[PDB]
Amino acid sequence: AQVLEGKTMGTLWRVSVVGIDAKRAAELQTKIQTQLDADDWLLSTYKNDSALMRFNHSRSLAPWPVSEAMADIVTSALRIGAKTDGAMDITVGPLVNLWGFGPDRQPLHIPTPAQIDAAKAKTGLQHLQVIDRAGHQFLQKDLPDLYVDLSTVGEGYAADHLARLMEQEGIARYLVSVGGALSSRGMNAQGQPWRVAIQKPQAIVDINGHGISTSGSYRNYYELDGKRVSHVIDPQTGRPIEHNLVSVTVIAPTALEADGWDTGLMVLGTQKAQEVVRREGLAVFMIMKEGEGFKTWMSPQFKTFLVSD
Amino acid sequence: AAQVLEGKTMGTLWRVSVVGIDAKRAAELQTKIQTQLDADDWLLSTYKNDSALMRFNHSRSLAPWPVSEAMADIVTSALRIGAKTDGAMDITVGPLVNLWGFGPDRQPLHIPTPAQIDAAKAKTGLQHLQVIDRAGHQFLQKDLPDLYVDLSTVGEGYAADHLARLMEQEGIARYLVSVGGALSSRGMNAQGQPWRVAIQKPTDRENAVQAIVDINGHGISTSGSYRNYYELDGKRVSHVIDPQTGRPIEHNLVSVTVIAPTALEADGWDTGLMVLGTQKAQEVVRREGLAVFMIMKEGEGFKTWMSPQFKTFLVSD
Ligand SMILES: Cc1cc2nc3c(=O)[nH]c(=O)nc-3n(C[C@H](O)[C@H](O)[C@H](O)COP(=O)(O)OP(=O)(O)OC[C@H]3O[C@@H](n4cnc5c(N)ncnc54)[C@H](O)[C@@H]3O)c2cc1C
Ligand SMILES: Cc1cc2nc3c(=O)[nH]c(=O)nc-3n(C[C@H](O)[C@H](O)[C@H](O)COP(=O)(O)OP(=O)(O)OC[C@H]3O[C@@H](n4cnc5c(N)ncnc54)[C@H](O)[C@@H]3O)c2cc1C
Repeated sequence: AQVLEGKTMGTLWRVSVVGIDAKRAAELQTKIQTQLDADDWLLSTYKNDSALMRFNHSRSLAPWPVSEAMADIVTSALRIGAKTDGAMDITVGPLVNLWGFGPDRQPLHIPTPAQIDAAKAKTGLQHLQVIDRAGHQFLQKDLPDLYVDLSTVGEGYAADHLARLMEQEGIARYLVSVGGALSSRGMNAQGQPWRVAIQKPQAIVDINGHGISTSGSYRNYYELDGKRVSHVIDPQTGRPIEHNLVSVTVIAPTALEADGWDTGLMVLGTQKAQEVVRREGLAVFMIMKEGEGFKTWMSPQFKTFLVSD
Repeated sequence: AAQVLEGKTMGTLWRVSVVGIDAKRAAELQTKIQTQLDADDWLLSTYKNDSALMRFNHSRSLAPWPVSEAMADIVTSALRIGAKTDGAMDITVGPLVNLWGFGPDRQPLHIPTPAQIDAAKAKTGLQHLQVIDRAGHQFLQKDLPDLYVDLSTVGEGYAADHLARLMEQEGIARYLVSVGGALSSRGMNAQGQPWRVAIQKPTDRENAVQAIVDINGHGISTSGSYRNYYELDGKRVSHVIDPQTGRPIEHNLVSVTVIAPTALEADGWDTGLMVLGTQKAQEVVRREGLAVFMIMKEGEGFKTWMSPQFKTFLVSD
């Protein structure tokens, strides 16, 4: 099994494949990096000349020409936005910028309630549109202020796009990983399905043909005996989320959707997250704070992906 | 150990083969497969007036027309294939399909006049249709009231992909699904080997030979029939229309088989390539660069061509 590692999107990517030799794996390293750089140059909020950031810097309310991938990513992210009751909101940009959770200048003082209200007045899923045509795709906003942030959906795409690259290179047996987003196919070098482990206050899943993603870290919470001020923002309040929910793991058809649902479920909190998961029948595992210890919950749909042996 | 299921949908046949479940659950899967295919039929059919597509076609509103997520993505995929085939496969070719009587419509009393053809193809065009995607809502939009969208060459492909999604949904990772000419597969046989899709090659004397491919994780679709050509000693006036001439295609290209990431794309591409013809198709296939197998007529016999990308899918055992 040839393993490859590198850096993309301010984080790490990992690819493992079975079927090719060391020389062919070194050539795959270059092809992977090239594609991930292109995905970075398409979606990054940290690069002013990226395709998204060019759209964000534009004040135009007219249709804004984009690639097929960009249109499909935003479309996918808008749909998750509606299914999470607006919890996962890609227009949360101005709020992200206000608290200084992106590339921009750190706030001199803690944002006032007025500053918070003014910033979320620039947010809204209603304000963004995708227009698909024969040989042309467009993003459209009805508010010049609108600032789109695809951070919670980018790694997921990168992982899924990396899986397709694996396919067109003729490789059927693989594990692809970008950040916390992961996707898998076929058997590893030892004839077993790829081993994705999830930390329990350890469970092993088989997610071949699916995507997995985790938001939050129990491992960090246990070590640091506490939690960062969250970089995940609740669109309803305009403030960082304040929940006892520590970590959320989602198994979905694509890694992009797994990545998107992660944040949405974190925004909703334990009770509302479980309710939407039951209603829409999703594969979700979550860790929450319980006094001085922890409690775990996994949906019936999540249980089906566990490996017994 | 393989459970095999068959039935009818969309005026053609569907086949599903599944490893990993018993007979009692395969029977239950039959019901779930049929229900979903009936729904897909009720979404995409041109032969059913109360279908979602036909409701859009009978509407002359130029404002955004509310459709399902699937409908929006199907059309999005179809328009893109339209552009990448240089307009060859055109989902707005409806009016012309209806004029020649290739759809559900009443058979023409006389052969279409050059003027009738011009008037019909003035109601066609890829630039006349767009898709609008929003949070919680999707829309189709036309700028021409007479526009008629026909998704015949993309429906079976979608149905095959949607069926493959249901297999994953039911926890089945070892399957072969097909609707009409479109097909998709995953995993191993009951004998523990990749699903074997057979593609007919021309016969030399007495030895009938065919190529075997592994298309696991991909979609495959064949347009045209070599066996029918060989037996009948010729082909019928084609139901595939060239949107440029407004006429049935008269090419020596007998059959086209495409392997693509999805069955919908394979379904959409083989019509586009059939419209383009041998030379033009081969040029696109090399530049694109697609996984294609084609059979063309060569006088009394036939010859075959397959792209380098197609050859990678061949099983060498
Ligand atoms: C294309 C791309 C390029 C990147 N480039 C860089 C880089 O150059 N340098 C760098 O340091 N990091 C970069 N990142 C960030 C990268 O994802 C890192 O892995 C990240 O810093 C670590 O993850 P996280 O803990 O911030 O969680 P994340 O997965 O990044 O989630 C937190 C982020 O989600 C967004 N968010 C907050 N609330 C919501 C909401 N309610 N709905 C939707 N989204 C919300 C915010 O932007 C927040 O920063 C990039 C990300 C992408 C997708
Ligand atoms: C959703 C759905 C429902 C159907 N319901 C019925 C039914 O109820 N009864 C029935 O008899 N048949 C029905 N059909 C068709 C059926 O599936 C058969 O497979 C088909 O009639 C036989 O295949 P064919 O030879 O026409 O090839 P096809 O794959 O059907 O391709 C030919 C068809 O494509 C269309 N076409 C022609 N030129 C172009 C062009 N250049 N660009 C794009 N498209 C073009 C035409 O409509 C033509 O009929 C349905 C098809 C679909 C997708």
